Amino acid sequence: SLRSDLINALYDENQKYDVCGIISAEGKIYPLGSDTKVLSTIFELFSRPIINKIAEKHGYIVEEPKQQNHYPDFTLYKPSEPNKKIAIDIKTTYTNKENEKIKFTLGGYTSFIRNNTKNIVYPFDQYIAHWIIGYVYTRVATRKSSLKTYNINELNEIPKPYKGVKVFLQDKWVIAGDLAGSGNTTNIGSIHAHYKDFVEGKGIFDSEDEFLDYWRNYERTSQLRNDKYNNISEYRNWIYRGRK
Amino acid sequence: SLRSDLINALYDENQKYDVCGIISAEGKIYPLGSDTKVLSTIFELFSRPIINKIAEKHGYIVEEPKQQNHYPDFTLYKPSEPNKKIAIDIKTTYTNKENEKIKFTLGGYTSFIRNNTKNIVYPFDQYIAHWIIGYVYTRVATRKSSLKTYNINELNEIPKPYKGVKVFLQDKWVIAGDLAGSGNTTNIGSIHAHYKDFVEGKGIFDSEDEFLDYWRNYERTSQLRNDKYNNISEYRNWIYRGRK
DNA sequence: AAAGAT
DNA sequence: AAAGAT
DNA sequence: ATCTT
DNA sequence: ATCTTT
Ligand SMILES: [Lu+3]
Ligand SMILES: [Lu+3]
Ligand SMILES: [Lu+3]
Ligand SMILES: [Lu+3]
Ligand code: NA
Ligand code: NA
Ligand code: NA
Ligand code: NA
Repeated sequence: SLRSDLINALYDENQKYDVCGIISAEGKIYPLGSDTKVLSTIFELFSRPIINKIAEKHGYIVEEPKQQNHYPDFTLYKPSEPNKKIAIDIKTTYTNKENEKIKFTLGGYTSFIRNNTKNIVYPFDQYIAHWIIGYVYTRVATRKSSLKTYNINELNEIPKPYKGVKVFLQDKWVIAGDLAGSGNTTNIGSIHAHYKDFVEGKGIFDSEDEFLDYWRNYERTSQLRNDKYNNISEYRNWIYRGRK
Repeated sequence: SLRSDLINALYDENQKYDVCGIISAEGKIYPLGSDTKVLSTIFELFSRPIINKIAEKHGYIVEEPKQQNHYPDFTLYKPSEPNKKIAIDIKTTYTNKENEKIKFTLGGYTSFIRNNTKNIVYPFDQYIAHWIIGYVYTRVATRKSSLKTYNINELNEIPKPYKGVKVFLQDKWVIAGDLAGSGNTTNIGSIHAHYKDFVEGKGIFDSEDEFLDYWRNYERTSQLRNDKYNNISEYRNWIYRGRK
């Protein structure tokens, strides 16, 4: 399928290619820094041509948002199935050592998920799947050799700001957690877990509907979540009692 | 001076080189997107070797943050005078057409300006200068960006995600405005003006004392602000009333 | 402009 | 974690 | 768009 | 870090 080929292609591109700098038209190379502002951006750009190649092979069109305030990174659809669009967002986080627990911020809980046309490229009800492409890297300290420019003959000498990048493709609902990933920007938190649990989809929600209902009714502050629900056990109790 | 050499060197590097891609150790190149998320990252990496070069010509150590949500991007200081540090932060915005007005977000008003050690690499009182390197790019209307990869001999084929770019170096206070640059993330708004106003330093504040005190005592919302001040004239009136 | 999206 | 930093 | 104690 | 929308 689209999905299985996508993951295989991402997995393979990650294994074979190590991003190492920004190149100019004139050939001068600027090294990367070792923070997530840099790498998230690099990992998205890395993923774009792979996503397009595989979508194209399976007859899907690809659209990126036209404005910067819109989910998702990529909308995939067949002309024949305009109400089965697939949303793909690329998310990145890091570890300080391999096999530590990780978490992602999975986007707002107050935009498209509570209002079908808010901050989203197409109406939310035209997507039948929402996939996360998750990148995890081990952070590496900045050496002095990062502070210089390089030439193309030097490509393999450029120090890389990461070790052991790993990638996964999983449904948003499946890796979603029950605690906010950010406060003042109201983001859904993923599970906090090892990489494999993301791959295998060892999440907390039982269905995509539960995921949606949890995040559609999650209050913004502890203050408010104290008398309603703060986590999944509490939400199940709130549901049991009649949503009160 | 350090300042004058750095601005010359930034003007020159910007004239000479046009970043166009992410390159891998193995020689494959991934194209850039044309939004500010991509470009602000790229412009910061682009400025990094130049900053280090010029700082080294003047005897200044450069440090970047270890923590990822600490200001500033670059900390300069001679080791003999550690209490005379210089903060350099890189900011990016876009225009549609050349020589419309632009504005930047210039960082938090509720962090280190109100608490000497919060979200800052060194305590705020050890810095004697706060410089903004501003990048303004003209957005290139190909929002059907390029969705293939290139080899080192096709560098010339790689679409660039800007129509032009200009750069300035100015003190933060000088270009600071009186209106928040963002809401939930509580940023200082720059002036809303043409690029030459930023280069020429045509601001609104009478002094860096005025700028600091203004942003130190600015309230977070309209309702709160409406009893205090919403702009620089009301701030001056607030000053006349006894800071009340 | 102010507030809340990415 | 929550809340508020970049 | 993600990070921080 | 910055955008777009009230
Ligand atoms: Lu994205
Ligand atoms: Lu920066
Ligand atoms: Lu930075
Ligand atoms: Lu910055
Ligand atoms: Na790799
Ligand atoms: Na949000
Ligand atoms: Na250039
Ligand atoms: Na802030």
